[PDB]
Amino acid sequence: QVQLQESGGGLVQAGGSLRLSCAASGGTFKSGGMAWFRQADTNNDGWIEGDELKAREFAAGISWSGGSTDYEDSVKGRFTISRDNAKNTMYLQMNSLKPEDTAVYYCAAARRFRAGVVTRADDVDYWGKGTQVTVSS
Ligand SMILES: [Tb+3]
Repeated sequence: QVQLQESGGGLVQAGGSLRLSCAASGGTFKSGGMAWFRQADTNNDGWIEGDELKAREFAAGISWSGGSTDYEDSVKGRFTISRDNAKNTMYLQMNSLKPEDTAVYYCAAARRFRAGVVTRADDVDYWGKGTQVTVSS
């Protein structure tokens, strides 16, 4: 019954910014954390193609209180995660967007995660369907 609904993806010029949101419904979030994952460019060519649409990598994560965060190294100083516990919503502020930030971004919930910031896709219970971030040069 838990549902995660992302918004905020769009078409933006490189160097621009987007703010993603994830609204959680269908349960209580008083534990664990949530995270943003994105499609993984598993063959390291600079593009998502073929079956990489199903691959996932961690971007940013936050404990349920907002008290703890972590980030993939290559988004540090550019992206900021935050959460409004009273509204059960999580945000990703994406500044200084780069072309290779282009991907679907997925909201992920891990209410039972004991170290606050979930980083592995297998530890996630619930996934949103994503929002597509498209960065143009
Ligand atoms: Tb690729």
